[PDB]
Amino acid sequence: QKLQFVLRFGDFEDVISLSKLNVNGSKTTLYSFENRYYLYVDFCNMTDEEVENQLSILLEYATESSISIHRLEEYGKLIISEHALETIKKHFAS
Amino acid sequence: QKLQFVLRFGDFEDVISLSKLNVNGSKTTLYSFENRYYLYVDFCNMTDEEVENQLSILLEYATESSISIHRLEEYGKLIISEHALETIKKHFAS
Amino acid sequence: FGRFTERAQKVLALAQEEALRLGHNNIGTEHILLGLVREGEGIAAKALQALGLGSEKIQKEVESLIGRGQEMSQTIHYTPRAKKVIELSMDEARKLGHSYVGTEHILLGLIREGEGVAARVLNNLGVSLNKARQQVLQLLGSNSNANTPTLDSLARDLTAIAKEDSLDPVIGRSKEIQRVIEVLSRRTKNNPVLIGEPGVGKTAIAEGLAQQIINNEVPEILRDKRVMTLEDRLKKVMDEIRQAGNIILFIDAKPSLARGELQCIGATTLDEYRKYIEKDAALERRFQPIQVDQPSVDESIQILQGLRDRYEAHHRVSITDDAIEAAVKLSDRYISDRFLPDKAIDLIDEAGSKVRLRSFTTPPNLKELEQKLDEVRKEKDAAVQSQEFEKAASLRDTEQRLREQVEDTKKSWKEKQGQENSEVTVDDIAMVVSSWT
Amino acid sequence: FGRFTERAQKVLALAQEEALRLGHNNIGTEHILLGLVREGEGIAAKALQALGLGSEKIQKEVESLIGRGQEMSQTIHYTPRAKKVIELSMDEARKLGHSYVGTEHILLGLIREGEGVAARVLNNLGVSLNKARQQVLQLLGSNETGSNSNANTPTLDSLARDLTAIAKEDSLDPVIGRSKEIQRVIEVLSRRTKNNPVLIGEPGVGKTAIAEGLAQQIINNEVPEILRDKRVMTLEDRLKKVMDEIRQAGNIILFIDAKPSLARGELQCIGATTLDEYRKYIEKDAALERRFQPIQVDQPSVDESIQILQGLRDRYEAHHRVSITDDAIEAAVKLSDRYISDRFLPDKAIDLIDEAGSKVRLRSFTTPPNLKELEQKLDEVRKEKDAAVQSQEFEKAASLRDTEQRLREQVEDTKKSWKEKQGQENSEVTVDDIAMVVSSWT
Repeated sequence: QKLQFVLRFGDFEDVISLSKLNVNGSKTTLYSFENRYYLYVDFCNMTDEEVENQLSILLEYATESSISIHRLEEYGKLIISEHALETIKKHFAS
Repeated sequence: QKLQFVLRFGDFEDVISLSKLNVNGSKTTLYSFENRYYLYVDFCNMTDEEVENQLSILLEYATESSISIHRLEEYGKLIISEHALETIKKHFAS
Repeated sequence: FGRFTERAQKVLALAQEEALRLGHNNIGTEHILLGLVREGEGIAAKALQALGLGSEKIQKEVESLIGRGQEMSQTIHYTPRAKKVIELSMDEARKLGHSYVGTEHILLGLIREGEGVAARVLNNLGVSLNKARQQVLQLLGSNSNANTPTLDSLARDLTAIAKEDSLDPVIGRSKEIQRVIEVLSRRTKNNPVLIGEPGVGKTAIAEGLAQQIINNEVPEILRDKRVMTLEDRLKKVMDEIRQAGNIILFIDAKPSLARGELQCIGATTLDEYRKYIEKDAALERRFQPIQVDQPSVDESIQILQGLRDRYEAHHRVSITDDAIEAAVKLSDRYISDRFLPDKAIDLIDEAGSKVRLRSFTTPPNLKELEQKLDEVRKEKDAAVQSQEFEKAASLRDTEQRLREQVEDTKKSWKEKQGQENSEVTVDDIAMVVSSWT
Repeated sequence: FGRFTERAQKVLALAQEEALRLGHNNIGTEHILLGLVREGEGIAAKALQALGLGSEKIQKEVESLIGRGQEMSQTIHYTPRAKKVIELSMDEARKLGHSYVGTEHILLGLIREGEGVAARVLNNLGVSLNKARQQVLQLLGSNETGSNSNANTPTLDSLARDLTAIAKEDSLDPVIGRSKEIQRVIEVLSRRTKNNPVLIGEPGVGKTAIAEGLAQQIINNEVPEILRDKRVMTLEDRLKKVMDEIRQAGNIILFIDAKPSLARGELQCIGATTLDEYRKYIEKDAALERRFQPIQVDQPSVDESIQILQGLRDRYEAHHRVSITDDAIEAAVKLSDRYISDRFLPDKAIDLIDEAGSKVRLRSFTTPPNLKELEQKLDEVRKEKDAAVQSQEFEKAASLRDTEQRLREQVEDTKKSWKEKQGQENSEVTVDDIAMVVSSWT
């Protein structure tokens, strides 16, 4: 089962919101593309049950884009690497 | 595997360009027909790998015509025999 | 995002109660779910009690996936997911004729948009998604010889249909009705053709016979007789009749012909009928006419009040009586190129919206803040992709000051519902007309 | 041969970097291939890393088939093959909605024209041609640009341009009004009697414009809670199929200009049909005079016209000369209301504009001075050169070819001297252009 996903938020504030929680053993990176912001999640080693779980939360705040992840790595716009959630929580939660 | 081919060049200068290289163990003869120039290549003894190879290069400069080679030998227009490449290199590369 | 039951509204605000009781900052689908099982009395609440999902079992899974608790509570808002979930319950009720959303529909609406935290609470509490939509369902529900064929829809049975006590008034055209019956007895010019300027009244005359045969005074053999209404199903059903004949047909718009039985009441215009008898002469024979005088002015009035209740559907009427008096009288002499019952009704409608319309209009010189606001967000975006966070977060803390700003003059526009919500009197009616004359 | 990504353009020039690094004189498909794997970061670059094809493995096969190295480098050009390979990547991207070419497409474009040196490197590196087009593919995909909701499927499918949608991402023009016109629609639409509206006027006033009006206002947001949460849309074997897949979804309003299962379902319309054509439908009657119901579309106030133009001015910059000039627009419009005089006051205008909205981009492209004659000359030459070359007459061509390009560069130099006919006219506009258009209409 796959352990890396790419999600699209409609408006940026949706991302801040997500940030205000716990990323947890979750490397994550954030792109800007077609004016909408995509976010790329990478779970290292988790039980499938544990991931289908976690991913649930994420999509309270996003949807999952059919977007080829390498389209971003090439033709996107990087904004924050590896610790993408973590950084937004810094500059935005209060 | 066959060891003799007939290629058509769109414009003559395409042939000059091909000339500026190495023919190599390659007898070659050049016809004029339907305003386009056909070129007839004849490898004496080469490994199949060695010929599929060489022929690659040629088709950077031509395409391979479905043309019955004897149609040329009869109804074509001879321009240079046997050492067709070799001769154009003389009168044209500088 | 509209109006639901108390039970809905309470359950929703109740999500917020739970928003904070754990300290989170956005209320997602997980809180809407706590909301439902925690008002413990909604159909939604009831269902969960079925699957084996008390508040106890649930909140334990949820805290086991989020927990405290930034008391931030900086005036919170929804998850985009849950905003979808709300948009959905509205539809999970269109899909049920339920004129208003409530505890169930919201539970319905959650399953539908299964991607989210609620959904996982349950696929975790060993409760697949469909076993759940079921439980809600099993707590809501519904509301004859040749009729078999006929009884498509095509073409609904005026008679038994209004035998079920289920019928209203109905105001006539009381002597319009009875002339439908001198004809619908004869043996001469037998089948009556209903000519009058279109409408309304017209459909109401046949809803008459219906009312008359049933309760009950009528004569020259006419009891247990239905009045029925409205190509690859054509003369098909029509044979269930050449084999049993308790039936008048009510037409709207053709003649597959008096090949025998076929009792029908004619929907046609002053002239449209002359588009039958000229080619002749089933007309001067079978079919035979009668006119719809425009219903009595006073009768006209007490016709609306009956459907007053039913347009209350747009918010203002019922009432005012003083409001209808208008509609009707204006029409009879002041243009004055229709029929005295149809016109009035139309007028209401102009206003039967034109008021919820004027109700949801736009605030003062408060346009230019929108324009300001716009570029700030914009200015915000550009910098975040440049990052430049602070140099923007500035700009977010700043866009948002303007947000709650404009609201308190748009939510300050339920200050504008009052100045017309359910206000009704001629005031609104006649200005309508300044145009039509 | 156009414009691609950096990644593209870099990979391409990078072929040349390789052109010379080995001393060859024409950059063939083999160098474009080196170009791709050596910029090591393009999607193209990435793919090759998959098949097991680093720069190491490749260049070894290639040098094992060409090697040094006439440093000639006499200002080199392409192989005709590779020039084909480039023409191709442009098409291998038309075929993907990719508005611009890039590293992948060029790799795509190579496989397609498999006859050539690259292709053999791989059929030599035990990498059949299709295993390769695959690898690139499995690194691109769909979009899902639309966010949603179930029933929309059968529907949003057909057909037929979801106006609420185009009004969601705000990717929608103003448009002016006929602002009091948009309102009269919502009465006729908030009812129960005359449920469905129908606009009649010359056709003309781009009636269709008023409709985009709802999209915007039903969204944000001035409209009865009686209509929030709905959708505007437009437009044979696909019969009752999708229409069944809609009555089963009440949140829908529709647009026509031309059927009637009327009133049946929540099947709710907005109609655009001629002054008279409607005469020819309530004439049908009387579900007509009933359900559907009309409002008069105005030939916009003349000034209003002007504003519509500008709003889509910035959008007719497509044909190369606008924005501007205002002073010119006013004419497009103004002359039409009073001078001929056979349409609606907003279609007329834009038509004048478009008559001119290529016309001048054209006076740009005309043939140079009577130097139509040069080319005429240069012809007779090739022949002598050519036909002579068939006779040979060799050095009788050498100077003959040379006599030729003497000509050619002279030609192209005065053929591109008409970039001046561009700086004179291109991006012009003023009035005089129009008034021409006008007099050439009477």
